[PDB]
This record gives sequence, C-alpha cells and structure tokens, in this order.
Amino acid sequence: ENEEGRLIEKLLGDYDKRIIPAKTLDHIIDVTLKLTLTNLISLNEKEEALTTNVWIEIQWNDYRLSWNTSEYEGIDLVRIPSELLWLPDVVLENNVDGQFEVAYYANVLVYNDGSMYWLPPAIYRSTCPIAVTYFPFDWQNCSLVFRSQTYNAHEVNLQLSAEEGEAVEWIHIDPEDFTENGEWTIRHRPAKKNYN
Amino acid sequence: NEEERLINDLLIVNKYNKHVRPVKHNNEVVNIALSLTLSNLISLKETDETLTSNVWMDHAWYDHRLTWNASEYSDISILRLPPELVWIPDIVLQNNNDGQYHVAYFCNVLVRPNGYVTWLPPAIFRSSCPINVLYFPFDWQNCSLKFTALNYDANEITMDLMTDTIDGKDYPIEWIIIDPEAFTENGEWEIIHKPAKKNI
Amino acid sequence: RICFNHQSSQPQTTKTCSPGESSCYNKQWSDFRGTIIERGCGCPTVKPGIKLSCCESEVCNN
Amino acid sequence: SEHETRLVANLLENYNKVIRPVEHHTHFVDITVGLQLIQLISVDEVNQIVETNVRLRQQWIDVRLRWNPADYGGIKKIRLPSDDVWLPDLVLYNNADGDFAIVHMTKLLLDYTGKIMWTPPAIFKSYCEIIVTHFPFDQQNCTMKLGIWTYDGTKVSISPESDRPDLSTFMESGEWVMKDYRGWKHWVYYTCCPDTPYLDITYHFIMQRIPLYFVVNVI
Amino acid sequence: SEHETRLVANLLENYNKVIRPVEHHTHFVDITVGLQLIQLISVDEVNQIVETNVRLRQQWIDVRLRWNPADYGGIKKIRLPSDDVWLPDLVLYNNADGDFAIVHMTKLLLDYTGKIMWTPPAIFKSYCEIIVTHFPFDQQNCTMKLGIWTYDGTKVSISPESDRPDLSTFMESGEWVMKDYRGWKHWVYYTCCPDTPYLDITYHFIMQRIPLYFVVNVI
Amino acid sequence: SVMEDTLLSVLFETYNPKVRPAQTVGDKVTVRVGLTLTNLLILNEKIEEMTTNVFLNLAWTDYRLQWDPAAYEGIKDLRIPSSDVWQPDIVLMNNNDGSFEITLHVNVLVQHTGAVSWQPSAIYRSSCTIKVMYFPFDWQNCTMVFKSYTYDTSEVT
Ligand SMILES: *[C@@H]1O[C@H](CO)[C@@H](O[C@@H]2O[C@H](CO)[C@@H](O[C@@H]3O[C@H](CO[C@H]4O[C@H](CO[C@H]5O[C@H](CO)[C@@H](O)[C@H](O)[C@@H]5O[C@H]5O[C@H](CO)[C@@H](O)[C@H](O)[C@@H]5O)[C@@H](O)[C@H](O[C@H]5O[C@H](CO)[C@@H](O)[C@H](O)[C@@H]5O)[C@@H]4O)[C@@H](O)[C@H](O[C@H]4O[C@H](CO)[C@@H](O)[C@H](O)[C@@H]4O[C@H]4O[C@H](CO)[C@@H](O)[C@H](O)[C@@H]4O)[C@@H]3O)[C@H](O)[C@H]2NC(C)=O)[C@H](O)[C@H]1NC(C)=O
Ligand SMILES: *[C@@H]1O[C@H](CO)[C@@H](O[C@@H]2O[C@H](CO)[C@@H](O[C@@H]3O[C@H](CO[C@H]4O[C@H](CO[C@H]5O[C@H](CO)[C@@H](O)[C@H](O)[C@@H]5O[C@H]5O[C@H](CO)[C@@H](O)[C@H](O)[C@@H]5O)[C@@H](O)[C@H](O[C@H]5O[C@H](CO)[C@@H](O)[C@H](O)[C@@H]5O)[C@@H]4O)[C@@H](O)[C@H](O[C@H]4O[C@H](CO)[C@@H](O)[C@H](O)[C@@H]4O[C@H]4O[C@H](CO)[C@@H](O)[C@H](O)[C@@H]4O)[C@@H]3O)[C@H](O)[C@H]2NC(C)=O)[C@H](O)[C@H]1NC(C)=O
Ligand SMILES: *[C@@H]1O[C@H](CO)[C@@H](O)[C@H](O)[C@H]1NC(C)=O
Ligand SMILES: *[C@@H]1O[C@H](CO)[C@@H](O)[C@H](O)[C@H]1NC(C)=O
Repeated sequence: ENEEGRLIEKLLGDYDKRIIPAKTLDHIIDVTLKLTLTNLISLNEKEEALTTNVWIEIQWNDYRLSWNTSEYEGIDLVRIPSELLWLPDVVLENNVDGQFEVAYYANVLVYNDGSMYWLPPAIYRSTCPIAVTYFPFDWQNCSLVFRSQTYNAHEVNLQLSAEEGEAVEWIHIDPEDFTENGEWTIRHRPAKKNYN
Repeated sequence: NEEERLINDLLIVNKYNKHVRPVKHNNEVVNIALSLTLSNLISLKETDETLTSNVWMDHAWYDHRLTWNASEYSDISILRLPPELVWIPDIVLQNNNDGQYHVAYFCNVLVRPNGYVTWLPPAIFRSSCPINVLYFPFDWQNCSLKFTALNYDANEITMDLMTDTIDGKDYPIEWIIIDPEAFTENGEWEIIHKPAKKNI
Repeated sequence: RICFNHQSSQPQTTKTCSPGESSCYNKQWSDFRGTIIERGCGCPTVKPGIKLSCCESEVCNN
Repeated sequence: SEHETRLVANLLENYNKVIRPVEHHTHFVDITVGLQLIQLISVDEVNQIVETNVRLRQQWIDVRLRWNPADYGGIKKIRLPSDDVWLPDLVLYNNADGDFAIVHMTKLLLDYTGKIMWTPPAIFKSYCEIIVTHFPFDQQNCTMKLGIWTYDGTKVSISPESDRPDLSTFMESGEWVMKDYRGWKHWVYYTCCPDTPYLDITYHFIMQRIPLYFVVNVI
Repeated sequence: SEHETRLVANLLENYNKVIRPVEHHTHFVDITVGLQLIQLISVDEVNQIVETNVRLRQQWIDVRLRWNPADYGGIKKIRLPSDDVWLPDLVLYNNADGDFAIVHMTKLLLDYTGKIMWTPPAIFKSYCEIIVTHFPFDQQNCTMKLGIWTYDGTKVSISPESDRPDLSTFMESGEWVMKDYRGWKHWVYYTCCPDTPYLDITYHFIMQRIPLYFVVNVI
Repeated sequence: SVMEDTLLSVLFETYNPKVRPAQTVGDKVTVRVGLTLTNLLILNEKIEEMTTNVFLNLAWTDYRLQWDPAAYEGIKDLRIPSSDVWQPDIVLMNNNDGSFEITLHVNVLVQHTGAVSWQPSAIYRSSCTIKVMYFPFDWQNCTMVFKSYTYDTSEVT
C-alpha cells in the first residue's frame, strides 16, 4: 500500500481550491517566481511578436497542506496534480494572442511544511514593438510582463527568487544545453519588480 | 422570484429528459421552422473556394413539456433557459470546409406558456463554393449553404421555412433576411439574389 | 594518466587515461535543477559559461 | 482558519445561477458597462476587420450573494470563479470572425453588499466600413456594438460607466493615431411591442493613419 | 460482456488514479519506454524544428489492477480507458512549439497480472540545430529527449525497450534518408543531492538530405 | 414520450459503454466499414495531403440493446446519442495531422434486434505520397486506411 494514498486523501479531503490560503485577515501570500529560457523560437517583425519556450518556477506556501512525517513513516514530499489545488493566477499580460496561461499543467511538489514548488512549462507570444531605424543592423529590447490576474497587492506579494541569500535578478540560461537561435544573440537578460 | 419555482417544476419535478424528442407519441413529427439572417459577408477566396459568412440562424418549435398556466405562477409569460438543459434541434451545415458543423454561441432559448420555443444562435460558417471562372474578372457566383438534420429521420423531424404575417395572412420567408440599415456592404461582392428553399 | 571520473557528490572512483594523455579536468555548471561536476581525462574545450580546470598531476581533478 | 470556507459554502449552498438576480420577475437588473482599450492589434482594410485587445468591465448587484462580516470574522471581499454565479450575456453585435461572447472565464470580485465587479479580457474582431478614398492619408471611424443577446431592456438594463472609453493603459500603435473616442447608449422600439425597449452601447474610435511606410515605399 | 462488466466495476471501485502503483513508497515503478517512428513530417531549417509522427510505447505493472481469470469466466485481457488509471508524466524536454505531454488519451491493454501496455500517438515537434555549411549536401543529427517531469529515478525509473528506435513501418520520406538511429539512457547526479539520479532517454536520428530538387532548381 | 423514457431507463440500467459486447467469453464482434464521399476538397502537393468530406458507415450488433416491441407499444427503433453506447474505435490510421477520430458525433440508430448503425461525418486529412515524374500530367493513387485503434483480430472482425 502506498502510504501516499492515506496522506493525500487526508489532505485533499475538506480542501477548497477556490479559497486563498491567507492564514489571517491581513496575511499576504509571498509568491516567488523565477524564469528559465529554453529556446528563443522567433521574433516576427511583421507582427511584432516574440515567441519563447520558458520554464517558470513558482513557489508559495499553503498552510493547509502541512503534515507530520512521523505519522506517515517519514514521507516529506508528495506530488499532486495542479488542477486539484489553489494556484496563484500568474499570467503573461503582454501577450499578442489570448494565451495568458501555461501550456502543461504539471504536478506540484508539496512538502510537509506546506511549501509548494511548481514548474510549469509554457509557450508564449509576447509583444515587443520593433525599432526599425537600423534594420538589419538592429538590436531589440523585448520584455515579458508577469502579473496576477485575480489578486491585488493586499492579497499576494510577488517577489523574485533568492538562492543562497542573493536574489536572482536575471533570466536563467543553461550554458551547456542551450542552442542559439540562428538570427538573434542574447546580450542582456535582467529582471526587476516594477510598480505602476 | 417565482421563476425559480416555475423552472424547478418544469425541469426537476416533471423529470424532463433532454435526449427525447418533444412529442406525445413516437409516431408524430416535430416541425422545426428555420430562418437565416446575414450579419456580414466576410470573404469569398477564389484560391481556396470558400465562402466565409456571419449568419444568425433562427429556430422555432413546440415542446409540450415546457408549458404552464401563467395565472398559477404570478403572471410569468416568458422564460429564458440555457440550451444545455432542454432538447434542441441539431441542424448542421453539411457543405462546410473545416470541421465546424455547428453554431458558434449557444445562447439561451425563450419559452412562452403554450410551449413555443425560439432560439437565435449566431455562427461563423466556412462553406464550399466552387468558382466559375469563365468570365473572371466580370464573374458572378452562385454559393449555397445546405443544412440537414442528421440526428433524426424525416418521419421524426420535419424541416420547414418560417412564416410571417402581414394582414392576418401567413406567408413563408423564402429569402435570407438582411437588415437594410445595419448592413455594411462587402468591398468586392454585392448581393443580387438570396432565395431559400426546402428540398425533398 | 590516472584521473577521477565521478560526478558531483558521488563516491570517489578513478580511471586510467589512454596512453599519451597527461591531464585531468573538472567541469562545473548549473542547470535548472542544480550544480553538476564532470571529472575525467584530458583537457577539453568548453562553452563560455563553464568553470573548466585542468591539472597535469595525478588524481588532481577532484 | 475556516471563516472564508464557511462563507463560500453558505453562499453557494442553495444558489441557482440560472435565474436573474432580481427580487421580483417584473424588475430589471442594472449592469454598468465599461470598455478598456489596451492595444490596437491590426486593421484589415480588405476584409474590413479591426482587431483589439480589451477588458470588458461589468458591474452589477446580486442581492442574494450578500453576507455580514461580523458573522464571518470581518471579511468584506472575496474572489469567486465566474462560472459559479449568474452572469450577463454581453455579445459583440458587429463581430466579424472572432468570438461573440466572453470566453476567458476569469474570477470576479464580490463585496459583502452583493456588489459584483467582473473584468474579463477579450480579443474583439469587429466589422468596420473602411473608406479608402484618401489612402494612405485616410481617417477611419470604427465601432464596437455591445448588447445583451437574449434579454430585453425590461429584464436586463445596461448603462455606460463613462462617456469616453478608458485608454489609460493604451500601448502606442506605430501605424495609427487615436484622435477621438466616445460611447453612446441607444433605445430602440418596435411597432409590434409598444413598450419594450432594446438597449445597446456603441463605442467609436476615430483613427488617423501615419503615412510614412507608404510614402517611402510606393510614392 | 457481463463478466467483463462486473470485473471493471470491481476494478475501479476503490481505485485512486492519483497515487503511484507501488507496494511501498520506497520502491520505484519501472517503465519500459520505446519509440516507433512512422513518418518524418517536416524539417524547418530556419526555426530549427523537426516534426515527426510517433508512437510512444509504455509498459509498466499496476499491482492494484489484477484479478483471477477463474472468477470471471476465463477473461485474461481487457481494454480500459487511459483516463481511468495512473499514468506516467513523460515529457519531451526539447519540445519547441508543440505539446509537451501526450494528449490523445487512447485505451490501454491490461492483463490479469496487472501488466499494462499503453501505446498512444503523438506529433513531436523537437528543437533540432540545423548546420547549413554544406546545404544542399548536408547531414543532420536530430534528437528527442524524454523524461519524467516531476519524479526522480528513485520514484519512477525509465528504461529503453531496445537499443535503437523501431522503424519497421517507416514511411519513406522523399527528401531525407535515414542513415543511423540510436537511443541512449543517461544518469545525472547533482551536487546538492548526493544519491538521487535524474534519468532521460535520448533518441537521435542521422538524416542525410537528397540533393536533387535543389541541384535541378538552383545550381 | 413516456414509453420511450421507460424503454431507455430499462435498457441503460446496468449498461457499461466501456465493455465490448461479447455474449460469451471468446466471441468476436463483426463491424461493417463503408465510406460515402461527399467532396474531395484538395490534394495539396507541397505537404502530400488529401482533404475529404466523408460519411463513415459503420454497423455492428450489441446483444444488450434488445427489447420486445410489443411490450413498449410498438417501438421498433431508437435514436440514441452516440456517447451512451459502446462503439468500436474505428479511426483513420494514415492521417497527416494528428486527428484520428471523426468530427461530428451523430446519433446512433438502434433496432429492437440489437443492430446498431452509426453514420458519422468527418473532415479528414490523409497523407499520400505524390509521384512527381509526370506532373502536371499525372495520376495519383491516394488511400485511406481504416481500422480499430484498440481492438485487434481476436476481438473484432
Ligand atoms: C463615428 O461613428 C459613430 C457611429 O456611427 C458616430 O456616433 C454617433 O454620434 C452622434 C453624435 O455626433 C450620436 O448622436 C447622439 O445620440 C444620443 C443618444 O441617442 C439615443 O438615445 C436618445 C435618448 O433616448 C431617451 O430619451 C428619449 C426622449 O428624449 C426617449 O424617447 C427614449 O426612450 C430614451 O428615454 C430614456 O432616457 C430618458 C433620459 O435618459 C428618460 O427620461 C426616459 O424615461 C428613458 O429612461 C434617443 O432619443 C435616440 O433615438 C433617436 O435617434 C435614433 C437614431 O440614432 C432614431 O432612430 C430615433 O427615432 C430617435 O430619433 C437614441 O436612441 C442622443 O441623445 C443625442 O441627441 C442629442 O443631440 C442631438 C444633436 O444632433 C440632437 O439632435 C438631439 O435633439 C439631442 O439633443 C441634445 O442637445 C444637447 C446636447 O447636444 C442637450 O442640451 C439636449 O438636452 C439634448 O441631449 C445625439 O443624437 C449617435 O448616437 C452616434 N451613433 C452611434 C453611436 O451609433 C460618430 O458621430 C462618428 N464620428 C464622427 C463622424 O466624427
Ligand atoms: C548525434 O547526437 C547524439 C546526441 O548528442 C550523440 O549521442 C551520443 O552518443 C554517444 C556514443 O557515441 C553516447 O556516449 C555513450 O553514452 C553511454 C551512456 O552514458 C550515460 O550512462 C553512463 C553509465 O551510467 C551508469 O554507469 C556508471 C558507471 O559506469 C554509473 O556511475 C552510473 O550511475 C550509471 O549506473 C547505472 O547503470 C550501471 C550499468 O548500466 C549499473 O551498474 C549501476 O548500478 C546503475 O544502475 C554514464 O557514465 C554517462 O555519464 C558520463 O557522461 C556524462 C556526459 O554525457 C558526464 O557528465 C558524466 O560525468 C559521465 O562521465 C551517461 O550518463 C556510455 O555508457 C558510453 O560509454 C562507453 O563508451 C565510451 C566511449 O567514449 C567510453 O568512454 C565509456 O567508458 C564507455 O565504455 C565502455 O563501452 C564501450 C562501448 O559502448 C566500450 O569501449 C567498452 O565496452 C567500455 O567498457 C558512451 O559514452 C552519448 O551518451 C550520446 N549522447 C546523448 C544521447 O545525448 C551521437 O553520437 C551523435 N551522432 C554522431 C555525431 O554521429
Ligand atoms: C508527530 O507524530 C509523532 C507520532 O508518530 C509524535 O510523537 C510527534 O510529537 C509529532 N510531532 C509533532 C511536531 O507534533
Ligand atoms: C389557470 O389557473 C387559474 C387559477 O386556478 C384558473 O382559474 C384557470 O382556469 C387556469 N387556466 C387553465 C387554462 O387551466
């Protein structure tokens, strides 16, 4: 018998995925995201659209999905399909098509303390206006804007990821496995939190 | 609101089944009257041989199970119901070029106390129209939208053309309907004739 | 001629290089999941994101 | 803890999303409509189609969806999915080849008084009379006609939220300049039904073309 | 049919498709993976994308799906739908702009021992680097990296079915010749986790172009 | 009709559309596969594809959908939504996109003997190899392969 069945049927019983997991009234959910570029597919200059394949890593804490390992023989990590849980509604806002969401709804890794690690892959078609003055000797500055589609700053706090104490203020690119585009060379890949 | 009580008596109490024809005996036919309104003509691409059009199909039939007495439920004389709760006639475009046989927006149906049901769903249709090129660029084309009922045979469902009234008299609507005030003409095609026909 | 050929934090293991090889390397890089160390024989060419080291001694690529 | 779970369970227990939010069937529900233009994606002058990225702001009251914060720990707002409650069927009447209604069923905001604010995104593809007499120095007047599809003005009333569309977050185009924009509400009566009005809000946008690509490439 | 009816009702009564098929959480589930190439659809040298028609054969045991043929009139195999049981989340890591996972949920074969054989179809769009130095006399090496997305090699193990893809029913191309093909399984350890391996099978296809169209049309 | 509702409730009381109708363990089901061509749309030569509008004509017997018409006031046939009965997984195996299955899920016609006739419609895109030696004075030989994706010879004939 996979103890994981007992455990998951204990967790998802009496669980409403429509309800934000705010512990108290003025509790903001710290949602930490990080981006990983897999391929730069194209940059259509006639439609001013950037196509990319990204793996976005999203972390947050759900106080309802915590347990004590001694009662479950030491299991400290479990995999639950994303469509059964409460998710922050992190979307790409500057899309040209109507694709706000991710492509593959992967499982979520849930730890005994309520930590949630979700790494869904996505195919996005962003909008970036082209500067044509120097075409074909030009360089372009194209942005990917991520927001919550449902919650405000009194509900969730979007932040960038911090590995080993130092923030990750850049797009992550695997130096060994990354295949260069064919027409475009990536010079800079910064990231920042903005406010309107 | 008394609509909640009416709609619950009609659908839940009376155990309404939406996969059964609206008839008292299995040997009768359901007459469905049909009309078509052209909202706008998008294109007639000569290389693909495809007419693209925006039309609003208009159904009308009778369901003896969707009847009530207005006096006993306040004085409700009209009701709106989602098409996924009542039986609806499935009329499909048979000469489409893509895999779109159905209407695009499944809007509500309206029901009156006698059981008369009306349904006007809008649709975008891409249909096969062979091009006569003999006189291009001074050609005129004859495109057709053929509609069939593939869920029941002619002994169970009868298709007809809808009727109007001028001075107490009935006449059938033998044409496509076009609002003369909200119609923007196409940049390349002007409509000359727009008949309608029930074919056996 | 004798190098370490284990990866990351695996228990230590060695290999004997081909005759005429005198070096030992140590590649380190990070992917989406973590850090990988590749130890072997020789001194190869690496892409401009990898921390490559080479040593001409013996078992000196850890 | 469990206060907002108890609240949503007690609000949707005996709710029916098929009936209009009215106390009596003779009254109507008032819906405040507003349009936010975000980007002008394209203008097809041949097929006569304008493509826009918009948000359709919609406000209305549901007097059965209300609670008392004191009995639910002080909650005054919640986020509910839009498929759980009654929604108005707003359709783009002058649609060309896109979607008539809303298809992104995004969550909505609900206050303890029953006031609802729903703001879903949409790609509008509208039909537009394109005049090409003065191309490439031509001005276009393009409209988006909106209305309730299955209800008349005695059951569901609509009213614009402001006299002019919202262009505060509008992305500059590159081919078109926005000169003026305004929304108007209309009442339409038919001879068959003396006192039944049919309502629609029509937003219009006056767009001037930037004539440089066509001066350098054709003239 | 009657016996099978009763059997399927007794097999899906208390089954949960969310939990892995293992007797103890410390064991892993072994999945024998195999790839059948059926057609080479396209090679985009600009976007660097290869489109193929494949079959993803997958075998594994589910120890909760077993019965005794004597108690069901001698039945030894059935065809359950695939949405009814636990499945492995095999993803194409080097996907470019297609589907990451399987989307055609075809039925699977189940014998009385619990052994499962599922063989769904798929269109693979892989990101393949295109060296163009020798075009139109160029040879390409295109890969297809497959792995379990959310599990490590201690929970879900994969192993190739044969040393090289199955091209027995391969439709000849017209523009490309298959020279060689092989599959390799890799074990990856990270510095953080000393004894947790991450597994992947990578299939490669060495493709030689037929340079007749471009010699007669360009050269 | 009350008698039709009664008949449907009787038929689909324990009916499972997942199980293949084999009255005895070992029996095979006989499926008749026909095709009606409505329009040959295109034979694109740049992708080696052929698009057709067609009706499949399938027929089989389900011993479970039987009844005596005299006990139901003379009802001899029934039009039932296709998703409620068991159907063989007849698909186009040589399609060029990834669309194996049909498009329009019309109702099935079930007779009191258990004879099930299903005539669904589809816009199929099949792959055929083009012989490019006498183009444009060429003739092509394009095929459409139709078999069950799941069941094999030991199960259906
Ligand atoms: C780009 O393209 C655009 C689209 O083509 C184009 O847009 C058009 O712009 C023009 C302006 O330039 C718009 O014209 C305006 O439209 C307004 C709205 O009209 C509708 O509503 C009227 C009001 O209806 C209420 O009141 C009636 C009684 O007065 C009742 O009978 C109604 O039942 C209704 O009552 C309800 O509300 C009452 C008060 O709210 C309330 O008491 C009552 O109980 C109930 O709740 C309708 O009368 C009107 O119907 C008329 O017009 C239609 C055709 O549109 C006819 O078919 C009808 O038969 C009928 O005649 C509409 O349904 C108008 O209000 C506004 O009119 C005022 O201004 C004009 C100027 O010419 C005057 O002639 C008119 O008398 C009005 O006078 C106003 O004067 C000043 C303000 O100027 C003010 O002091 C005074 O009090 C009064 O308000 C005007 O016509 C047009 O609608 C747009 N068309 C669209 C959107 O499609 C745009 O211009 C283009 N841009 C370019 C080219 O640059
Ligand atoms: C077109 O493009 C293609 C893609 O780019 C390209 O494909 C590449 O082809 C080459 C072949 O030409 C492939 O190279 C081979 O890969 C094999 C698999 O490598 C992986 O697995 C190894 C084995 O891992 C097990 O064993 C280890 C100990 O030996 C353990 O530490 C592991 O934990 C693991 O143990 C598990 O399995 C054991 C047995 O199964 C079991 O006992 C144990 O309990 C447990 O279950 C790994 O070692 C290896 O990792 C190495 O490489 C990576 C980088 O790739 C480094 O980061 C690591 O640090 C590490 O060094 C992989 O994960 C190899 O087995 C095979 O090696 C043999 O041959 C090479 C030849 O150079 C020898 O150097 C090597 O010693 C081996 O020799 C033995 O076999 C050969 C015959 O095969 C023979 O000489 C003799 O018998 C000898 O004993 C080889 O390297 C390459 O992987 C492909 N890349 C892909 C698919 O991405 C293709 O070539 C291109 N085509 C063209 C251009 O024409
Ligand atoms: C976890 O459960 C064990 C019983 O198996 C108990 O002894 C221990 O105190 C529990 N831990 C906490 C933090 O409650
Ligand atoms: C409708 O109900 C009223 C109230 O009882 C009754 O007087 C009237 O006769 C009814 N009408 C019909 C047609 O039954």
